[PDB]
Amino acid sequence: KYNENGTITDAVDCALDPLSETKCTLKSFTVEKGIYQTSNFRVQPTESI
Amino acid sequence: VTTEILPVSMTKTSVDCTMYICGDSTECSNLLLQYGSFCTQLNRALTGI
Ligand SMILES: *[C@@H]1O[C@H](CO)[C@@H](O)[C@H](O)[C@H]1NC(C)=O
Repeated sequence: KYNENGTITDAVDCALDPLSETKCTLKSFTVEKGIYQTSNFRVQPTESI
Repeated sequence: VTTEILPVSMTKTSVDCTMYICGDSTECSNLLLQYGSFCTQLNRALTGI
């Protein structure tokens, strides 16, 4: 978040927690009441065959 | 007595545009990002429906 003087005054870490994911997805530091789709859960591979 | 049949709703289909185009591919995803919001806008339109 850049303020009027071009100084970064805040930030969202888009992988910190589920609310931060919503803020990042909506490109906003404020999230209104509701349900939002932000990501896709995926199981990762553990072996190489 | 007559019967009048009307549809009310569609199946609530939702498509993950990234998984559809670039499933399990980092190299493809990086190229997909060069198209900006095209992928996000499609997800938004389906959500709206
Ligand atoms: C921009 O700088 C001026 C001082 O020149 C200060 O008074 C003003 O509050 C600053 N704006 C912001 C958004 O911090």
